[PDB]
Amino acid sequence: ARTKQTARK
Amino acid sequence: QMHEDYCFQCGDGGELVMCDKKDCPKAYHLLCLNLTQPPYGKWECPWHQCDECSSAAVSFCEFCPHSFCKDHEKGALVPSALEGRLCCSEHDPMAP
Ligand SMILES: [Zn+2]
Ligand SMILES: [Zn+2]
Ligand SMILES: [Zn+2]
Ligand SMILES: [Zn+2]
Repeated sequence: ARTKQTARK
Repeated sequence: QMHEDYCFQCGDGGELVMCDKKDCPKAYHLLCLNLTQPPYGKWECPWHQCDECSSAAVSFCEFCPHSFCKDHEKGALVPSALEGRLCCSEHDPMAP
């Protein structure tokens, strides 16, 4: 499975 | 393929693993799946498995990964105040 990194509220 | 930028389980961003099911936009923290590393290869997220039995889900909570097969859908989801989006028992239908 693919992952990504997004901003954490 | 489109995916959300927040975890479907807890609502926050961060390191997210993405569902491989066709057209599923859901993404999750590994922690929130009770996993310690990403699944290897093609992976379908928990939204596609019934909460109550081993069967595939066909009816979906729109606010968390709870979902239900044909035999378990009745009474497990209600239309919410948010455009009638269906919610499971874990959300206030008036403020999901
Ligand atoms: Zn999470
Ligand atoms: Zn999915
Ligand atoms: Zn079921
Ligand atoms: Zn739910």
